[PDB]
Amino acid sequence: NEKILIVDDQSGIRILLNEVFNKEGYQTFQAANGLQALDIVTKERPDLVLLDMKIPGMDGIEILKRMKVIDENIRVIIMTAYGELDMIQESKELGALTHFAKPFDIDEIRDAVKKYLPL
Ligand SMILES: [Mn+2]
Repeated sequence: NEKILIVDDQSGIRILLNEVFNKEGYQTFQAANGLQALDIVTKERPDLVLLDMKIPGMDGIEILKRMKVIDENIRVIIMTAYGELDMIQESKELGALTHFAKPFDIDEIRDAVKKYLPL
């Protein structure tokens, strides 16, 4: 039973992604901000997190940090705006697997997670 947590403030996109990986066979979870995200990491200890780095009021790099502390075994793929070098460098230093810019290529994300989190 492999777990993926999808963190994104936009319901449309979040639900979209959740279904993509649910159809793939993964056990999925959803969060709209960092606090819920942190909550689920704690109670569910998901294997992989798709982290939207642009959520109002949320410091992306910080939630990454916290997630790593709560569970240093969790791997993360960050989702950015079509940009940011410092953010990427910081997430790389923290162990982030890779990053994808929005709007994203569904097939690309899909292939990426099956590669980093085979079923
Ligand atoms: Mn967002």
